[PDB]
Amino acid sequence: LKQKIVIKVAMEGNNCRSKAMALVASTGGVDSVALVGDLRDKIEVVGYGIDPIKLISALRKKVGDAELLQVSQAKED
Amino acid sequence: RAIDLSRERDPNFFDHPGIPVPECFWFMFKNNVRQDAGTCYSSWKMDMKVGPNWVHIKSDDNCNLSGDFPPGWIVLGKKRPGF
Repeated sequence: LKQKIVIKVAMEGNNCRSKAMALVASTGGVDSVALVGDLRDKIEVVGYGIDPIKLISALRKKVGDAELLQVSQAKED
Repeated sequence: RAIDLSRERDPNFFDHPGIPVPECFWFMFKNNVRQDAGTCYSSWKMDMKVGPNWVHIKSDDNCNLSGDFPPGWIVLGKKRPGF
């Protein structure tokens, strides 16, 4: 199935959010990316065979401290 | 105070274009204080970090959620409008 991955990223303002989202959208196998959550501090990534540990690594180095918060599969009936 | 889901504002969510639209909203609480909220599928399951512990959260066909939540924490579901 497609996976949905949610990552909390320390992101100072709307431009840092822009940059984390740009970095993820450029990642191998990302179908779609969105900024979500009550504090607009979570990146939600959808795709096939995304490497979540590679993605966390990239964010931690280039953007801010990152925590994996959800991994789920897209339901297809 | 019983968590009052009727008085919870919608989550800040995004219906991703390449996957089915998820039928449920979820709301995560610590000591009955809202921490965050989002969307999830009905009749399904997801792994979510709930405070100090990963939890395998199951949803029934009416978006009722169940899991082994750490003390003080819960995740509650509601059907989205039209579902």
